[PDB]
Amino acid sequence: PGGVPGALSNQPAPPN
Amino acid sequence: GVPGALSNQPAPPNEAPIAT
Amino acid sequence: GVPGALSNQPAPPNEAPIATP
Amino acid sequence: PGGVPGALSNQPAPPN
Amino acid sequence: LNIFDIAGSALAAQSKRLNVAASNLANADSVTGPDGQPYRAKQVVFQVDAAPGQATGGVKVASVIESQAPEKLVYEPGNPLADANGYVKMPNVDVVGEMVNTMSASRSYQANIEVLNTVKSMMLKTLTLGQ
Amino acid sequence: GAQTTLPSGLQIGTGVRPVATERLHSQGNLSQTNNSKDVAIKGQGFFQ
Amino acid sequence: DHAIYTAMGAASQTLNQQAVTASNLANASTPGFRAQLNALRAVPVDGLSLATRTLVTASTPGADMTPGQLDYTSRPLDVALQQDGWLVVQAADGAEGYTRNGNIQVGPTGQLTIQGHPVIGEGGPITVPEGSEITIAADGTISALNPGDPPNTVAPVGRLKLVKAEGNEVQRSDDGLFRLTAEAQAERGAVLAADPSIRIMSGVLEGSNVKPVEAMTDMIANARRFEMQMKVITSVDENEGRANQLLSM
Repeated sequence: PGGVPGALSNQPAPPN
Repeated sequence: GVPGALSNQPAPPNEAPIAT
Repeated sequence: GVPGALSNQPAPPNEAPIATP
Repeated sequence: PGGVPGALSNQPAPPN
Repeated sequence: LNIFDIAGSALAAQSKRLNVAASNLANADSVTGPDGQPYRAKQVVFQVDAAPGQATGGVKVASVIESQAPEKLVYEPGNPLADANGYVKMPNVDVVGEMVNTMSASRSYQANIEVLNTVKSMMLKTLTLGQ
Repeated sequence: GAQTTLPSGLQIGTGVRPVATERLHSQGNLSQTNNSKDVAIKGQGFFQ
Repeated sequence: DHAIYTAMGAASQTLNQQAVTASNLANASTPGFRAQLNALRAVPVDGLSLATRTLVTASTPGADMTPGQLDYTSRPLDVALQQDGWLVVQAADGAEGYTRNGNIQVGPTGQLTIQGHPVIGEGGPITVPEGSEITIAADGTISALNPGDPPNTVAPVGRLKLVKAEGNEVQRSDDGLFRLTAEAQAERGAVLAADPSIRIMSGVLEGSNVKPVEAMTDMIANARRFEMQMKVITSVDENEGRANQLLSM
């Protein structure tokens, strides 16, 4: 459901 | 509707793609 | 009259032109 | 009918 | 009790304006978006939100618009994004304007916070009436 | 704007860009080299 | 609360002036460049009660039209004009324009172009015979001699269209080519007649008129003004922060 809170989920990432 | 109103249907998921 | 009084009329629009019309 | 707040409406621009 | 709605709308509107200012500051030097178009600066539109007919009320953000201000042109012909004359469209973000917007939005945010605190205290004290 | 007073308007420039670097095709001086294989062109011409 | 905007405007417009100044200094070596003059104008807010708010806005009242120091390059196509003279060149949109850059180049087929703009004479754009030496007289008379032809065949070809127009009557276009203003167009016609009283020197190229003393003083003044406005802004912000405490009952 959720994921890493904060830094790792609030940056532009390549699709995967 | 209004940005802060109440609806019964979940908001569609938001994704940010690098390129379209 | 005095700034901060009560009047029944809205203030005129605040226009500030750059050149004389 | 208020317009844009802040920067855009506080810059001298010619009327249109 | 309507004052809670009014001040909450004010807080939401100022948060939106602050977010738009932060977005403008972040991408002042940005070149391209996900597509090939440049970053057009954003501005919120404030309106008076009076759902009933009593003229006045809180503030609401009707829309987010892209300023029609002209796009800055930089001469970079080796960039694939350049047009026929070799110019690239860089955003027209007003740095000083956006910093001033940040600070002014912060101050209005605090003023609305103080209003909410005061009226919450008054509404708590009115329940004591004669008891 | 619509015109005693200074004109209005603000036309900001964008910067400088080199357009073309030119060579001045004027005949140079002659230097003497006694070897029989060097020749010098007297005027507007190039060797192929 | 709005006094934090007034100062802000000044600061912002300060940056604008800086840009203009940079645009001048980037063109210190550009031939036939006319430095743009910058001027802040104050606009008062017309409203009820005291008008204790007067903002600034930057503007560019035309260009500085003092001719620059000449560059003596031994090229007969290079021309320098008498003060308040302009060469007429066809612009991009098939219309006339005025320039001071006298670096004339010859195309492969003999068209005279300045910075890719075909020069216009008394009969229109000039057609020079294929690969010929060009000599321009002191009034604009063009003599062509296919190098190697009898030197008594120095036949004239045409005459340049030299235009007299002061700096008040001319405005710059976005392509860098000067044109007539609307008032000057109404008072002096659309296309200006060639003035035979303008003297043109061949073999010299005119440089820019960017005065470095003015640029340095402008930078110093702009920096100081920016620091003053940022300070006003800090004072106003701190005052409002202290004043917001008045709402706590």
